[PDB]
Amino acid sequence: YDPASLPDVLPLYYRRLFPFYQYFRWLNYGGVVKNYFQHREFSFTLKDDVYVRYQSFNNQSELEKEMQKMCPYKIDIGAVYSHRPSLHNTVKSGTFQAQEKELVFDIDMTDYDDVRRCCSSADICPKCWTLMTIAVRILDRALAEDFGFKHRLWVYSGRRGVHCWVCDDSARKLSQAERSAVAEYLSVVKGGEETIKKVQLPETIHPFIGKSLKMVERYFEKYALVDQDILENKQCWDKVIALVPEVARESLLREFSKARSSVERWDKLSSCLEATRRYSNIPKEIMLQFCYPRLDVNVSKGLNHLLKSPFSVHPKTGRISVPIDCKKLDQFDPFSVPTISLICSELDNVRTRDYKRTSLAPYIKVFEQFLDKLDQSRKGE
Amino acid sequence: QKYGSRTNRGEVVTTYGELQGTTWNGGSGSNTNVELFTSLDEPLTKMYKFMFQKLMDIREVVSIKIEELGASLKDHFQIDEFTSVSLPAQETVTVLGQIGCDSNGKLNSKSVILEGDREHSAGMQVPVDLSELKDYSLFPGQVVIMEGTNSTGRRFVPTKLYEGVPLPFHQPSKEFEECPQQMVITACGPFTTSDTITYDALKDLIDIVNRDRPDICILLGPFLDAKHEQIENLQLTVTFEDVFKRCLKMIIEGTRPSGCHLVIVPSLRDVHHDPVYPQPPFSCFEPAKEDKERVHFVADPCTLSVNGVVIGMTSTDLLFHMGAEEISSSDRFSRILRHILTQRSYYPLYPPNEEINIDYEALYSYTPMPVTPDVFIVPSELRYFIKDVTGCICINPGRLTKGLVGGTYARFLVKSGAMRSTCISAQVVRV
DNA sequence: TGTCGCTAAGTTCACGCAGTATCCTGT
Ligand SMILES: Nc1nc2c(ncn2[C@H]2C[C@H](O)[C@@H](COP(=O)(O)OP(=O)(O)OP(=O)(O)O)O2)c(=O)[nH]1
Ligand SMILES: [Zn+2]
Repeated sequence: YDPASLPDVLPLYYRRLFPFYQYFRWLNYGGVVKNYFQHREFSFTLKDDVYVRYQSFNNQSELEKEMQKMCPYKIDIGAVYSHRPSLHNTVKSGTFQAQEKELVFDIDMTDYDDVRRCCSSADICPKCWTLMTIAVRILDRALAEDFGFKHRLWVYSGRRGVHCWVCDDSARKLSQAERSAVAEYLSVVKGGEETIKKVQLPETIHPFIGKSLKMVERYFEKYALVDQDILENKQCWDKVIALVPEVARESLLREFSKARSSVERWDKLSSCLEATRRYSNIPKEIMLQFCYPRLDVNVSKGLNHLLKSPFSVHPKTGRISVPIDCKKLDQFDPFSVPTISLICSELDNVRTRDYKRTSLAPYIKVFEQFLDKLDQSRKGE
Repeated sequence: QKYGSRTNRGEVVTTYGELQGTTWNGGSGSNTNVELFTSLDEPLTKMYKFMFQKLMDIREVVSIKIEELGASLKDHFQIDEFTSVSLPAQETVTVLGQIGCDSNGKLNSKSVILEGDREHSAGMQVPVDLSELKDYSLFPGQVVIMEGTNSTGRRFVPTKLYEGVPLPFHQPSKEFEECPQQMVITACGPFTTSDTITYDALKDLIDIVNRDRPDICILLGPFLDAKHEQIENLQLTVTFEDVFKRCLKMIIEGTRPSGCHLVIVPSLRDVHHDPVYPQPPFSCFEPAKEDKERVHFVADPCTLSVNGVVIGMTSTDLLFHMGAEEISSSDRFSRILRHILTQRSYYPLYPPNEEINIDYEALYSYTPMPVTPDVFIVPSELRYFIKDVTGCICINPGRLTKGLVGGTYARFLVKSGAMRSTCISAQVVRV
């Protein structure tokens, strides 16, 4: 993909591929609340990194128009305000307030850098994507069981991670404090680059942590012991040794000198820890420190946060921010995600059904199913 | 014994006004309307907390009394300016003040002091020299205006003593123009002989009431005298309240045939009642449902309206109290009565006599005379009388019992708008 | 589609400035 080719393709996509009808269905939420779509904030990033916010639109036609006119490189969705953002200058000071917004989570592979060995920075590979695969299951289950949020849209971020939009009416009316509470409840791996032991579970395992460890276990052997090989050599297993009390460290080292496979080393570590009881949760702390999602509480706490819009185009990879089907999560491949260049090649190879002829169709289908569920909830209620 | 065998029963000891027949008859309170005189000030109809007097409050009440009377007199006499009593005065000045005695004894012409009000004199006193005053009549507590000089700054020499100005009489409304003449029988305690507690004189008076059927019967205390020999020495086998209740039941039930409106006035000698002046009305007796409209428990003093006729009454022996202190240059009772009417208070004596407890806030609120009454009932230990003082018929019926011997009562006829002859006739009669 | 001008006191609201009071944050 040639990023110099981005300015050539962006218009066509925004003209014949961007799913505006479903997009308006989403952000309009069945028209129940008046001025809901009209008070939504958008922000655009144009060529040469020119940023504009407090953009609002009257209806789908105005949005389609101004978007096709501007051809933005980035589209971010923001809060629904007390008035129309376009007229925020006209609103008396203090009377312009963000009132409702989806509850959103951003999981970014870059935040896992201190604990992955295959890639670094913005590089991803099939060996590390399983971490995202874990996160979506660990988090989404909580959101479906502990909090009872029923309408959850998971979206690929385009490069390094995934976003989650929780759109239940209750989740859209949550205050800042309630959002911060939700984020802290879901958050376990606490600390920066200056801390080595980032998980310190108490004697009692809270049911949520038990279910997160249960989800982790299913994948741990493949991710950590086979793929990541977190015990390949001394430079790496020194870390895991650094994560357990010194008392057994020596006892482990000799054992790790006689083990040929990291699965064997994990068995040995588990046996040694079991023999050594307050430390019976130490293996769980290691698993969490290598597998549990990291959440930027600043992303989810603030109501006025602008997050990458679904079906955006990644300025560098060119991939489309496509929704991820929860059931088919295990089959999701971030490298097969349609790029803008591929879908423009597909478009120029054959009115409201043009996208069905591209590789974008199944993802718009997943989005349509999610919107159908939202409509059913709006009606039934 | 002595009372029961008396021979002068029914004798008319004093008479005034139109001659009437040997027998008096009334309307039995049929076309009679008795109420308390509706003036600006509310009447005393219930107990007020007492026994707590601040000297500052007494000072304020006395000062405002002097100031108010002086303001009325200044408007009436067109006096230009009042001068401080204490300051020296080489030329003649007009001074407002109140009279008093320089010592604790009884006032005499050489012991007179004039105390000014707070507004014009800062409450200062000055001795008075009555050598240059040709005619005067002064009693302690009397608010006066005098023209005089104070050459030494230490002794005021009056040259003129302004006369008193009585309040105007009442102008009755026409509502009672067609009402007939009303008969009033008034009697004052004690009601029992000195050596008995049976109330024989009261029984005789009740018989007289039922016989003559008066329209109003005004009974003034005491009803259970504190000075009764039996009461003081603690020989009574029943509580004071019980004796008083028996007396009131006798009075009210015995007057049922007459249908006469009873007006009961308490006395400072009532051993069972609150010893404070102005005295609140009696409140320990509840008349039956058939006598509620007939019995009026009023306060001491009282201003009553009877078909437009204003009757002032007080149980206090005003004449005895003021006669002991009044000094004159040369009828004494008429002078004292005129003093009472002109001062416009039912008790203008200050300091009071030793036998009366005065709450000065209540005195200020409930002793002003609203108008000059058509009839003024002033029972006294002094001799009975019926006098005409400045157009007001002052009646002293004596006391129903005088020691061991029977006393006297009074009967008078009142009609609004008669001839000013609101009192057609009056008689002091023996019991 | 034209709907005369300016001047002035007055009500209701939106804000400075200062003063008084109560209520907070964490693990
Ligand atoms: N533009 C305009 N000006 C006015 C209006 N009413 C008054 N004025 C101004 C201009 C007039 O010359 C001036 C004089 O006002 P007056 O009420 O005293 O009336 P005028 O003097 O024209 O005549 P008069 O006092 O009745 O003999 O006020 C108006 O309705 N429109
Ligand atoms: Zn990788």
